[PDB]
Amino acid sequence: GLREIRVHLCQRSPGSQGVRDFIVQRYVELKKAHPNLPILIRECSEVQPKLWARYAFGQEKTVSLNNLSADEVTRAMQNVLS
Amino acid sequence: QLITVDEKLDITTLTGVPEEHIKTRKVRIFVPARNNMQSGVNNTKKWKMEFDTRERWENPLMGWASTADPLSNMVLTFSAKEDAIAFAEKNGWSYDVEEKKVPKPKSKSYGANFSWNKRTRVSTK
Amino acid sequence: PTTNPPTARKFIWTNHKFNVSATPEQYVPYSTTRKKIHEWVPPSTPY
Amino acid sequence: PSGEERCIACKLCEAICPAQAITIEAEPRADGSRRTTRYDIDMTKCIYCGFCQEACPVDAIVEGPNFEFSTETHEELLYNKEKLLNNGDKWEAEIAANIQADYLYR
Amino acid sequence: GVQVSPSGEKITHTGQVYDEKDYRRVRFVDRQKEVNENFAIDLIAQQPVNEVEHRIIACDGGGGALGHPKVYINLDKETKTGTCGYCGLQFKQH
Amino acid sequence: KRPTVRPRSDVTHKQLSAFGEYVAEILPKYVQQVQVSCLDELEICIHPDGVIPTLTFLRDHTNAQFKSLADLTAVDVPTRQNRFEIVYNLLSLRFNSRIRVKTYADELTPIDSIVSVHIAANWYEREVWDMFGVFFFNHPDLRRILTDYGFEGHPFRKDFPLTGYVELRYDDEVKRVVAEPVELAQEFRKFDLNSPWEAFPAYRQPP
Amino acid sequence: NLIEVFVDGQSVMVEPGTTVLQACEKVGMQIPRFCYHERLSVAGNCRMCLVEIEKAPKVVAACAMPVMKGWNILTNSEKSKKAREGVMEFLLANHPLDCPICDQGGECDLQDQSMMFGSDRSRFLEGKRAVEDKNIGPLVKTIMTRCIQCTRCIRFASEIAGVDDLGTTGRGNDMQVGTYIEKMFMSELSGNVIDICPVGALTSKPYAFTARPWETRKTESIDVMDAVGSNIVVSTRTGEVMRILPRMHEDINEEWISDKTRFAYDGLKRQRLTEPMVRNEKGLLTYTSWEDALSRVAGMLQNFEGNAVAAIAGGLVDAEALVALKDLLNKVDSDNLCTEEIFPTEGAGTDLRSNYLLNTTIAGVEEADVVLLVGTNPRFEAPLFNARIRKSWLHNDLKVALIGSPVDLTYRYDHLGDSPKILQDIASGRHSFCEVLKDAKKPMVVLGSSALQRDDGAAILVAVSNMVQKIRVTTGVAAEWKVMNILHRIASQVAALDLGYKPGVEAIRKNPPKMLFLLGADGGCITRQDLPKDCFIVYQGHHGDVGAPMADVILPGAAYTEKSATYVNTEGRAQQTKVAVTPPGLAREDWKIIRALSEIAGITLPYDTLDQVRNRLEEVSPNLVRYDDIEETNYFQQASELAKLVNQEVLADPLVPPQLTIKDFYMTDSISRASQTMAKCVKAVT
Amino acid sequence: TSVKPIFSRDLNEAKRRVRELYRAWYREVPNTVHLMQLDITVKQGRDKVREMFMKNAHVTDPRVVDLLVIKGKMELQETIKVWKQRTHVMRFFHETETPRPKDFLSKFYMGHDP
Amino acid sequence: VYDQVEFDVPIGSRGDCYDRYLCRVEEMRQSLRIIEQCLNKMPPGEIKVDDAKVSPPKRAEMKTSMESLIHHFKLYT
Ligand code: SF4
Ligand code: SF4
Ligand code: SF4
Ligand code: SF4
Ligand code: FES
Ligand SMILES: [Zn+2]
Repeated sequence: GLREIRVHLCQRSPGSQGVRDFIVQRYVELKKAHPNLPILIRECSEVQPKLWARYAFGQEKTVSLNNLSADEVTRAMQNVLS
Repeated sequence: QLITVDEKLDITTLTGVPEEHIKTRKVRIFVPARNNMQSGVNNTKKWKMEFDTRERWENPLMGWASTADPLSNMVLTFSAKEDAIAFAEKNGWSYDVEEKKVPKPKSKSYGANFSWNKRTRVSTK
Repeated sequence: PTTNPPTARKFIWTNHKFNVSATPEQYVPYSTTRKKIHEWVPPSTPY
Repeated sequence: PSGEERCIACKLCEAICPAQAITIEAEPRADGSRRTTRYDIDMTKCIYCGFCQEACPVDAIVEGPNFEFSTETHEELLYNKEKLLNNGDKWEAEIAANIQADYLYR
Repeated sequence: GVQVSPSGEKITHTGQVYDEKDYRRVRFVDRQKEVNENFAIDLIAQQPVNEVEHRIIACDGGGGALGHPKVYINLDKETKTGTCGYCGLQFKQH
Repeated sequence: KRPTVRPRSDVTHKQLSAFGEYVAEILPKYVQQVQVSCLDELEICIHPDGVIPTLTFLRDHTNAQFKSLADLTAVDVPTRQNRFEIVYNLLSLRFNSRIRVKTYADELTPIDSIVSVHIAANWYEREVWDMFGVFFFNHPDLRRILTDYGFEGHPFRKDFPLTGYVELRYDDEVKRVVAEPVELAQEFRKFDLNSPWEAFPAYRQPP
Repeated sequence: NLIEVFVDGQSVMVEPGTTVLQACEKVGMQIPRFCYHERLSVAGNCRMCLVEIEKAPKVVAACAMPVMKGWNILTNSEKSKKAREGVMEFLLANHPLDCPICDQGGECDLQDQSMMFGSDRSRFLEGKRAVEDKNIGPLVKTIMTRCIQCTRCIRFASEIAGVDDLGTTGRGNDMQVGTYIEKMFMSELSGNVIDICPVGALTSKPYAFTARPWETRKTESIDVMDAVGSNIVVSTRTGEVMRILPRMHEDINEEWISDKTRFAYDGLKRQRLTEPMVRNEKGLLTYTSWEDALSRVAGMLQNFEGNAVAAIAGGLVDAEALVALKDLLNKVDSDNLCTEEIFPTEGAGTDLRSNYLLNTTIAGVEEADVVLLVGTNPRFEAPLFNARIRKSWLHNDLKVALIGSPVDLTYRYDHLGDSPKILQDIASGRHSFCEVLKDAKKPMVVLGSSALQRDDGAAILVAVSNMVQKIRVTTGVAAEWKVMNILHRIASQVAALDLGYKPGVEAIRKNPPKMLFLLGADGGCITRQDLPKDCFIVYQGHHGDVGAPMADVILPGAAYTEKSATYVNTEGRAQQTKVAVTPPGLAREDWKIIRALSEIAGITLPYDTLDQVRNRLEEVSPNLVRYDDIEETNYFQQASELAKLVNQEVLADPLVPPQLTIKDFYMTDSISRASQTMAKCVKAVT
Repeated sequence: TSVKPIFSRDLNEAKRRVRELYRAWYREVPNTVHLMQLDITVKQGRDKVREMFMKNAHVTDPRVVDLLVIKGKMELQETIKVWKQRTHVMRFFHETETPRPKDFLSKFYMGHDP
Repeated sequence: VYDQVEFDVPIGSRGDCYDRYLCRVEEMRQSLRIIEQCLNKMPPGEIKVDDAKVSPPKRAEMKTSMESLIHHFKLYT
């Protein structure tokens, strides 16, 4: 049972290019489809683009999105939303 | 003769302090901002090392203020952040910095006070 | 004093006192100040 | 002579006492004036130097002649404001003349 | 003059009191609590209000020397007096 | 002339400068930062790898005869790699003069001793090793002299605080005289005194 | 464009419209000062800034003179030192001998400048002068036989606070400085003339007679009274706070802070909390120890779970407590973490830092060209923002406009009205302000959460985003510039919204829970009647007026002087305090409290140390350990497109910020409710 | 990196000296608890010895090791040539000190240390 | 001023405690040979150099004037 999603990225950096693309591309779709969910973007500087999701009982998963593109972003998002 | 050792220096043993007073002590490397009351700038020249504070209670007998820690009043001077950091990481403490807050430059066109179109025009003299 | 008496002033101890080492009128230390930090005086009624 | 104290919490005695003996805590006074609430000394630390009666611009505190105040415990020597006031109201019949003689030299 | 609290402890000249529940008042047992009876506030209130003609007046504190440094006071405010910070005395204008 | 100022003469500031040039051209090695103070004194900074040569020279060479080691001392400045400054204040009689030798050093960088020449150092070096932490080779007896025989640390540094870490007291439970950690009664007041407004515009330091 | 100088031989490159003094600063040599303060106008009253100018005989005043190419300056020369000697002889001719009494005893610029640059005695065998003293307020104790007549107060007032009541009355030695009547100079910024008057003429009444500087151990911290981030110097004495001072941050507070944050240091001594206070059988509150309290609460938590556990946070609480509570209720499988504040969230909500912040650095308000305010009284909430606006409107020929009641401000402006329908009117472009904006560049639109705290908040926010799209298509700007701006008041709010909370109480009104953790929430937005009767509530805070009397268990935490916690202003800045004192009695730090609670309830976290918790923050949200570094964002266009989907619309009744009488400026949080000084401020206002 | 050595060149020579010193202390302790009329057991003494050795086992630098060796040798001189007394020698065991509670809850309930 | 007055230095040839003792006594005597002249030539004048940034001033001025009071304050904090 999923509970919350958050993304960490690094604006103005290569490793974050695919993530920024996905966000300017389709995030709108996710957030209009299921808007009763926490989806939190956070962009620092000098970090490893990653994704932290959290299930009901507190356990949580961390995955990477470094050197990736919108397709991989979408597919990882799906695999974790599952 | 000489050596090829690229290890980071640590003399916490020779120093002579216990684990408690070496580890749990968070050091702060800063520059003492001016006492706004004054307008003096021969204090914001150095780089000072201080420690975090600790228990500071009141004696029951008379009312003085005591301390369990000796270091509370150990303030050290330096002329450079790099050297201060070297000393700190050498003695083994955990250092945290407070970077330099420097003033800006400004253009004080005095005559502007007595202007015609502007809003700076003061009503006093 | 009979030819150089002092200044005739009040608020001066008239009856001098011998040393007060261990007598029951000796001296002790204390604080001359109030309480720095006040506190909360909870109420006296259940809800 | 009007009964009023002389200390006004100028703290010179504290900032000059080589031993850091003195402890002061000042406050206002309900009548508006400025005064103390805590002027404590530790006569175990006081080296009996003279700096406090040199600095006090009002001659309030004056290290005096009495040298017979030996005791039997280490708490009859942490004098406070009231003990000092009593010692003043006691010995003031001598310090006046002593100073009236000595001040010119200084 | 001194007053007293419920528990008999001589109130100081600055409101210091050990309430009934404080354990720091054993040192008094079989002993006494040193206090001065002459309260500066009353001893200065009793004093007379000085009167002068020169609106501004210089105060030293008694002796030429031996008192508080020369402070000059104004007295044009006829609503009330003019006090001297060091000595507590108070002057009034004629 | 003015009453409240000493006379800044020329004889000394010239003679000692000549002697500084002398020693410099004699020991272009084992030397750096010679200087004369504004108050008639000579300082000579040197690498620690030339201490004994310099001292032997100054003790023996007729023109110096710096015989009596009036003092040996240390100083600690932590804003540099080589943080300790070892100091020798020397005196010569024939020429009625004094001199100051300096050499930098560091914890974890011992020094060469001089006991072969000035036996006075046999104890100043013990002092140094006890207090600061600077070590000396070729020294027969090197042990804590001032502090306790179990004391640990290096107090005269600028980090080992004033009060120290441990206090003492007797505890009838064991009848000994044990050492416990410092829990003072009054706190060491530290008065902020350094006033900003610059008084000496000649010893300034620009950014 | 550059210009050259040769000081003491030493060379320098500067700009035109410059000053001798700024040049000597560039070099390092500090020049004396009595009538100069970089954050003020200029004058030549004091006449201590004098120097010598080689190749020209006459001296000048380095506070006004602009440097001419080729000048050799001479600071420590004969004529200069003689000028200073004479000038200080003059000043000290009459400055009475109140140095001891003078609370500005060890910080007196004049003391120091006499000891150093002046002389060693006075050739004045004559009489002095004095002057009547004025009542000016219950904060600023006025002695006025010490004013050297520098005019700092006058200029500071007439420029920053727009007061225009102070001034000089007379000529000659008989001159005075102060209103001609017994008026009161009370204002949100009254309380900096203290720091500005170099002498002890305008002293602070509370601090006065209490202590002196050198005794103190000046620690450094920040403010929480507002969400600005005012760097502060907290002065201690024998283990106690004695005074608060500003600390120079050239962006946020710029050597100026608020009456509230500098005189609410007393509220940390009254109505405090020092022991675990638990209900009794009757219902009274008895003292007891952490053993009892935490055993109780954990034995109950081990039984309660789901969504019947609810955490509320107020203001003045720290990101550490927030994150620990988040992780704990997570490991317990609950999500009702909310704040006593409201923040309309429909649409996007709390998902993009481009929202719920100041996309535009407060600094950029100096470079902006038109400003719009949406129902806010920044004069009372976050004033320093108002002071940046003041200096902007003063210098860079600004244009400001507002929506809201007719408010008592320092400047004048254009008043649109009191109905947000004006916003859609603009978005269409049927209002002169529309053309004004479409003409002028780099506009700015700020909106205070004091309105979002209303009911029809998300709809007005949507209309605002619409207006923003319109303005952006009208004029030429990029996301490198920004337009929209949100301005909160509470501090913890932004840290919570970044940790992903439920900013409201809708969750509570929906699911009446059993266990209620609440922190620092002396806001009383909730009580017993809005819940079942068999509840169990735990107030973890540091002041009791509202939340505690309705409590089953009461725990003490600490205040903003005693916990090395982070905090965040309304522009993503991350400022950490530094533990300046240790708290009273039994009270402990919040995250320690919560880690202990977890260890008892068998939910042990991996958090044994503040540093481990800092790493936890680095995981959860990265920009909360980036100390003193902002993190821009640009996805607001996406957020606005998203909000555009929503069709909710506003009401018709007008809007108001609930602080109009300066009275309301005080008595916001526990501290300003408690302080026995704010009472005097209010009773003097009225 | 390129630095100057002290009394040695590598951890291995440092350690041979260290082992010599261990031998000294091990062969010494009995003389101490027999001259100064102590109470503790020879085994407890040797335990303290090996503990004071193990508590410097995060070391790499031969210079550090050698300075520690020098100080140990000084102390051994001090002891065998009896200057330290019962007190000077039992000042190690913290015999009048409650073991600093490492239980986070202990620290919580007792004081302020994190 | 030790360059002004006369005082003969004693020395010993052997280097024994006896010679040292005798040196100490002879210095005891030459010290009086000095004190005589110190007395018979002590001039009038001041005691503390009149540079009030270094040595505190007299109390009468400390009380009447101002700059002297400031210097008093600074010297003593
Ligand atoms: S006489 Fe005693 S109390 Fe006074 S300054 Fe000297 S040491 Fe301090
Ligand atoms: S110097 Fe005199 S007046 Fe000043 S604080 Fe001390 S006792 Fe009081
Ligand atoms: S401002 Fe205060 S300290 Fe400075 S000269 Fe005036 S009275 Fe003295
Ligand atoms: S009151 Fe203070 S700030 Fe105002 S003119 Fe006088 S000295 Fe300057
Ligand atoms: S600073 Fe130039 S006259 Fe005041
Ligand atoms: Zn008077």
